[PDB]
Amino acid sequence: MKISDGNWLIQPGLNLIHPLQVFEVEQQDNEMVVYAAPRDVRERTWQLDTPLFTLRFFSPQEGIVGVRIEHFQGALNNGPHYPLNILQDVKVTIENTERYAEFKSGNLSARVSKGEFWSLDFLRNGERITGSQVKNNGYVQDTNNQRNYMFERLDLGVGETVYGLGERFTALVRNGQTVETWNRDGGTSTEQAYKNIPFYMTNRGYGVLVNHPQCVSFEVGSEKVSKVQFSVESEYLEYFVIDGPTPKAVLDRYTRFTGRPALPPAWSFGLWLTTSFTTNYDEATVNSFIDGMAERNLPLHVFHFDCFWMKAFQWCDFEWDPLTFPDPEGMIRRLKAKGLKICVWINPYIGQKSPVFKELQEKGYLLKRPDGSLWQWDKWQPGLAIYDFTNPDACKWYADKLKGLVAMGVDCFKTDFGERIPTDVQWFDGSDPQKMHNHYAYIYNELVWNVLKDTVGEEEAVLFARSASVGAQKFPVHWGGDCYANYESMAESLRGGLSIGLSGFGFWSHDIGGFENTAPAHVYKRWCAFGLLSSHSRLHGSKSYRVPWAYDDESCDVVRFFTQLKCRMMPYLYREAARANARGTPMMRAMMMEFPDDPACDYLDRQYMLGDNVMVAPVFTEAGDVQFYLPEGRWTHLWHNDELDGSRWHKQQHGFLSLPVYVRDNTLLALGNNDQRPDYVWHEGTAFHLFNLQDGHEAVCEVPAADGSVIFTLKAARTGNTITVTGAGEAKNWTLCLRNVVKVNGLQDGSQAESEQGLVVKPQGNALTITLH
Amino acid sequence: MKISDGNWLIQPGLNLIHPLQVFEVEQQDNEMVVYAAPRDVRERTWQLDTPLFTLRFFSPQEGIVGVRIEHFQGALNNGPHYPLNILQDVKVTIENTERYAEFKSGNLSARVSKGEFWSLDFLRNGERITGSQVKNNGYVQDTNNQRNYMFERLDLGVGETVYGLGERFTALVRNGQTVETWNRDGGTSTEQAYKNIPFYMTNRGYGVLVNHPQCVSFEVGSEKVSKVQFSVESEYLEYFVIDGPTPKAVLDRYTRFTGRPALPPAWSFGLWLTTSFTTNYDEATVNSFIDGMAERNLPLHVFHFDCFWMKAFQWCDFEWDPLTFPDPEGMIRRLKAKGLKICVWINPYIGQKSPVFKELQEKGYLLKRPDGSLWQWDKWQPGLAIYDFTNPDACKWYADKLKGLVAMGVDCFKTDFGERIPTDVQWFDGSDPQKMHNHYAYIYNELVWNVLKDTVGEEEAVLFARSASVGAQKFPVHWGGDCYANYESMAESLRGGLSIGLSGFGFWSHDIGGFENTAPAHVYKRWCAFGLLSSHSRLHGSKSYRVPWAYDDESCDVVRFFTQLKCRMMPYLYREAARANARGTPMMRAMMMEFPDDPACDYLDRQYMLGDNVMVAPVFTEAGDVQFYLPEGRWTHLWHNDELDGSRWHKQQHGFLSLPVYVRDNTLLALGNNDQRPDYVWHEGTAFHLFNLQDGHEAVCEVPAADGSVIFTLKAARTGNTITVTGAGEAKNWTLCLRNVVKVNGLQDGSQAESEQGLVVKPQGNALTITLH
Amino acid sequence: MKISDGNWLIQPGLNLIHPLQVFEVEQQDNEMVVYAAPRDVRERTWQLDTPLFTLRFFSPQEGIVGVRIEHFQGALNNGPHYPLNILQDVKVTIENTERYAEFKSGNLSARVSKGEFWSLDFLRNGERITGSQVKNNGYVQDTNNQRNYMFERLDLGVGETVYGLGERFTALVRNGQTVETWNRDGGTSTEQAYKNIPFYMTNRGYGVLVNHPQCVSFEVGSEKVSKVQFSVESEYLEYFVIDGPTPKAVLDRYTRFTGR
Ligand SMILES: *[C@@H]1O[C@H](F)[C@@H](O)[C@H](O)[C@H]1O
Repeated sequence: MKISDGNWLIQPGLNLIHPLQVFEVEQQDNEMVVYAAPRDVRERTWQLDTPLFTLRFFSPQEGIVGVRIEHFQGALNNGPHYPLNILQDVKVTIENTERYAEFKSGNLSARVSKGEFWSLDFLRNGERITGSQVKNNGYVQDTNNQRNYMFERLDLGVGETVYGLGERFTALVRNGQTVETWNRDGGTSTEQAYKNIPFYMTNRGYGVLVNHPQCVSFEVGSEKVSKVQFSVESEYLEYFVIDGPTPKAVLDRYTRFTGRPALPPAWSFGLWLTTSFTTNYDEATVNSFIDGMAERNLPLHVFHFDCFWMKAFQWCDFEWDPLTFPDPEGMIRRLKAKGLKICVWINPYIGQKSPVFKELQEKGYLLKRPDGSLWQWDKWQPGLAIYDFTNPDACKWYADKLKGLVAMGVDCFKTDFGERIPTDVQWFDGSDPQKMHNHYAYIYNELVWNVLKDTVGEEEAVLFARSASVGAQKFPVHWGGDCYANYESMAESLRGGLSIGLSGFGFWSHDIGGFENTAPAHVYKRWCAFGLLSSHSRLHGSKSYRVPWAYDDESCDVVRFFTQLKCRMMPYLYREAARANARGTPMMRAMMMEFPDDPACDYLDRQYMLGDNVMVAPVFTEAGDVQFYLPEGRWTHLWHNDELDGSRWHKQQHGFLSLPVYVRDNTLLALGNNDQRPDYVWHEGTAFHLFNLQDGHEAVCEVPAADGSVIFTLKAARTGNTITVTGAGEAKNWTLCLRNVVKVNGLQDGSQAESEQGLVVKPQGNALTITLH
Repeated sequence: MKISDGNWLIQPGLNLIHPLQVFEVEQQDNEMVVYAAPRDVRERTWQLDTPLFTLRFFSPQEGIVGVRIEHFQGALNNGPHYPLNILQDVKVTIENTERYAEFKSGNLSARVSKGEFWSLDFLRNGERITGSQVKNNGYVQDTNNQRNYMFERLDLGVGETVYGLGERFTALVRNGQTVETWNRDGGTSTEQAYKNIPFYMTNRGYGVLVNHPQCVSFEVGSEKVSKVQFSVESEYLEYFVIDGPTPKAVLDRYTRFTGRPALPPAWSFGLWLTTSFTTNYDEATVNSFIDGMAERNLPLHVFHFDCFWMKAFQWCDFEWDPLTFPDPEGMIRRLKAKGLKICVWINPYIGQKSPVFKELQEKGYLLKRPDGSLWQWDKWQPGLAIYDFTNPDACKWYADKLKGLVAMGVDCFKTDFGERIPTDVQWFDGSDPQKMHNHYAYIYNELVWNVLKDTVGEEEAVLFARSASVGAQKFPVHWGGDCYANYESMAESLRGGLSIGLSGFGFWSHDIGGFENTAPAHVYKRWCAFGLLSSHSRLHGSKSYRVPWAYDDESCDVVRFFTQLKCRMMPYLYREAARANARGTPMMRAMMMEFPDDPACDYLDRQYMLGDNVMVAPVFTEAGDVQFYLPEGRWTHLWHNDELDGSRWHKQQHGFLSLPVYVRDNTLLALGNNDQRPDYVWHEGTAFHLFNLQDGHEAVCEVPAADGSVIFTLKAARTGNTITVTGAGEAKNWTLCLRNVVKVNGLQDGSQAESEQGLVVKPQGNALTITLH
Repeated sequence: MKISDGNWLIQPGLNLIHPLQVFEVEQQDNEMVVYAAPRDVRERTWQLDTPLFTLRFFSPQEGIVGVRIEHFQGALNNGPHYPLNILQDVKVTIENTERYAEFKSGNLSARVSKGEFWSLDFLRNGERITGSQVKNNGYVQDTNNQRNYMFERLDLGVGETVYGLGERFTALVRNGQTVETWNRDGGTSTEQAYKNIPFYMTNRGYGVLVNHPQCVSFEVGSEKVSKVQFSVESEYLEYFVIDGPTPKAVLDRYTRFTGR
């Protein structure tokens, strides 16, 4: 929202008042309160007839500093409120002195300057990482529309860049843009988003969550170029500064605070296939696709039934279209017998044509307007109504239907929609419509998740969700929505995936091949590599099927190659997934996140890091040309084994069976002995691979159990020409390949054997040391 | 302006119609007219009751394709219109086939697809650099405000970045932001700008000029992330695609098309001096100020009389304050004799308090509202009126006043202000107020410029302009405006300077230390280096007294050091300036411009190239820490002589007398034998410096004459271990230094001598040849 | 109420949507439901993001066919309602073929044409006495006052004359006049009336009652010269076609239906 009109003026009709001077500092328990006047009040003749801002500083978690700035406390302030994890006994330090008032949690502190020259500085071990200058926060009275806002402007230093604010499709670095945290169904090609999160972080080691579920309006370097301005229509503004000093540290605190990404079941990492959106389909169609996959040796693990599994115009009354699917449970058991997992489409709305509608209306389970009538419109479905999830009985009714599908063999759900929630309505529990808009995504997803958690069990729960709100990262794997089948759209989609990881979400997916339009073969090919090298992979389309043979023969080879490669990577991949669930580190990571101190990584959005050790750069050209940057070190292509010197840009050309996939040096990777499924005993038959272990370093590898815990650890430290190898845990018949190492000098406790990738060592007893030539 | 509401909807109240099918193509001389319908009109029954767009393709210059799409031609469409150089005899090819219609100029062509699939594509030798997809242009009928717009959306490909749109201070790469081309006096810390230009260019080698003086609203990847949208309130939209393929080539065509940067006289390159804004002074005060500089051996060449050479509140009636300056011409001619040039402040407004105000009013030389009363207000001045430059007699009155000053000894003027032009007025010539807003800046500066042309001569002409419009780049050296005294603001300022060069402007100046605020010594020192390593530099402010030693003695050395340096660099500097004049290549170049193929240079804004051969990276920290990227090659620090390897980022620490100033390998640089003044016989005593001439390469150095032409060329070609040195033209007592070259095997036609920077050779026979060791 | 602006245009600020194609027919006991889309929805790609009308045919009395066209069913729709005599056991015939969907009570039937050419027809012994042509019924969304209406236009043949609509003092034959069924105290010399009845009959032996107590706006050959148009501010429209074949027979049924 524009407040200023250039450096010298203010927008017409706005009256601003700012806290310009500290009047009094009070300590209440472990919280610090600061009273600030809009003017000089050192004279008692001025200590009256004036507004007074109440700034409260507190800490909900170590390293997190909460700032609450209030105007009037008499406001109603109804919920819902974000699902924050708030501790009341965090150890903090409050020092109120002559010149300053400082609140401190861990290494992060908020310091207010007393005296004439007001100032609010956020410090990390004494140094200022950001803050608010005088007159850059306060209250706004909009005379034009009778609305009142609170606002803040946190500084940005030279070269400081901003990231996050949910899954957004605009340029990766927020600087220069306006963003409104407001869930909208606007595709993947605009400034709109299905997943808004009022949280941002910078390449300076800290982030900030503006604690308001209603629309927050950010001007990221868009009004005042060197600052991040945010405003909300409220009588108070509350935000949390979250300390790093690294992007992963920020996310770790952020997710501990708002919610840890759950760990999805191993099978969910397999290949997903869909009937597609408005294409035709019945059981025969299903089996045709499945037999088609098996026939061409294309591993497939999850099959998804989209919208038309239900009668048109009756969408989400949960009843199978009898004409297209005469025997639902029969058809599902046969697919499962094949070792496949099943997911069906659902959403939180309901068309009037459904016979269930009248029942729901009679019971008051649908969202009503103030006058008591039903809220309805004709978008998506004719006479569409919304399930009122603030209504206990409506929740149970919805959930009972979902349990009916599960008891039928269904293993998970695709939670589509949930963003276009109206405000001209009256919720059953009286919540504030402006806050229910964004938060609805959370309530919807939380409801479905718990049905899974109470049936299939939490270990087995996973969803495919299109919308979200703070805290929704707890119900894993969200997908980038409705993209188009072209390179530009594939790129924009990658920016969104990267962005959402920068917002606390650990698992992301996208429609391989694009949703709208039918992609030419080469595009489909490139997208397939990108898709399989993502935490979650799904072949899904709008008006055309996504089966590889719908494009060409080589497409089938591309799909098989990458699907196999992914299943062979699960020992590594599933460990990087346990990290998302432990520290909120997302599987797909922006380069700036993994290499925070490298200045060349700031604007990189066409490449990413998949887990801690491998850099993947999708190809966005027909010819196969691709440019990517590599951080310091000597990287090694994952299967071509060629090497590249880091800390510079590289240009290559790859055919459809390749793309840059480079492994960091000093890495010990664990590849599995199964390229047909993602879920299998990873610590048996394991094949370790050591990449450029330097003199003086130690590469560590942890192999996980199906539950994510480390069942076996393997370390390789190199002192001189001697590299010692030790393992701890449970592992059977494993191997250790010294990448690009032709011959060895000696080998204690182990038999060796050449390989095209390098010497392969077999462990004999305990010591398995090797001497380099 | 927001047109769409996400991928699937349109903004409420907006009715859209687009050209969706070609109906007929026609050729009229060297122009192609395409009639497009908003629907299928193949049947005669639908060839009625429907709108019909008329698209016209033409070419004003080789390589430039103009596109004019219009709805109703009945509108008034009054001037002013940009000062475009339009040729009517440009060789073009027009092809009208069954499948396509194509218009071509140079290697660029416009192609419209006939049939069911409408498509507008711009091609460079058959390859698509950009275009407009079906429904991404057309007419907008705003039902909410009765306003009608025309809009276009030109595609951006993967990794494509946009630059330009005037002197702006937001992030350098426009992707993700919206910009309105409307002059405003909004300072240098926000999205507003004093100098707006509806011209942008990309890293794909092409640019586009939206030919509308009124306000053009750009959504650069902000509405449709993969497209640059632009709209204007009009019944027609006309834009020009300008071909490169390199950034420098686009600017070459753009400046040939809208105007070439004039070549500023050599003296204007010296250090400019101004005694703040609010200082109290008279003649004795001025001299005692100049002497202070001379007394500390701080060379000065231009002195600027700001605001107060006139009586307060009477600003710009051209009357010297009678009390403060009893004898104007006497003081100027005395200052002149001290080896100085005189510049004075002026602006296009006039205060009520001035005696002249009534005269102008009774003569009708001031801007009037429709009712005939004078337009007035109280910002900056009380009852401030505006000179009506569309009035032939008012222009003459103002012009004569300037000639009066010039005849008094004034050499140049600072044309301040000119941005806040009201639209609820009625110009003398009846121009369209909406278009006069931006164009006023052009008229204003053009009038002034021509006064100098007609008095001191075109070669002596120069200004310090704050506002600008398309075509204003012909009135050289535009000034960066009022900037704050901190590092973030020093950076915002560099971004603006880079941006203006990327908009057709060849010369940019800024104030050392800033305008507002009180800057700490270190900030002042860092800015001094950055300011002298610019095309035009000025010591100035607004509050503090303009004395370097008021800070500390170091501030004085810094100013002396970099002022001497710039003067020595004039043989190199004035040559590059001739380039701005001939090819529209700016002296201060963004990296992306000099190294268009290096993917590491896309987002670099904290460094720049000063001329073809030298990279300067200002220091933005107190401690002196600085990180900068170096392109391919072995770079050498201009005076520290140290070397660095390219294609990578470097971290260094510098004291106040230094900063990263690196010279390119394979470069022959010419240094002057005078470090006191900028204007001197550069081709005498010249000091050439050869930097890492590689085997099989050649280094050329063109030493310019006063008028900018090359008076002496020196080439050094290396064949093996034999570098041949040949010269052509007029030169005397010159020398050649082999940087980092101590011992050399042999030498022909010349003697040698050792140096700290490397061997120094002296010619005699020109058959001068060196043979390495 | 004026909906059209001549044959070719629509009144400003009005957005219309009409049932143009049958999408599904369903018999519910002695009642027939017809779902019609406002556009071609034969392809699954168009079976979303579109309004959908629900027409229900029924019979409260022998020889009377009730027609209820609905948009949103979420409206409050509070009482009171007319004192209608509604029987639940009227003997009717419902035949849903591939070409038509027909509901019959007594010698009167309502027939909807499936396929590309939508048409709602009322037949007496298989012959057309009146009916609604494509785009002559539907929903009106008034943007000028944010009000929404449902409307219908029942055909009038050559020489067909309309009567009734209460105790009115204008020309006996309604053809050519607009009449609002809203009780007013306006004397006996104007278009106003003390006793308004949203019931009309013709010299063709059939009558129709618009089942709406609120104000019903009738344009009897005043907007569309060959049709009797009636609109009401509601999310649903419900009228009853009453078979004669003689005026006295129509009244017999009408009074047996509303009161003797
Ligand atoms: C929700 O809408 C459609 F139903 C589905 O096909 C799509 O993948 C998702 O965006």
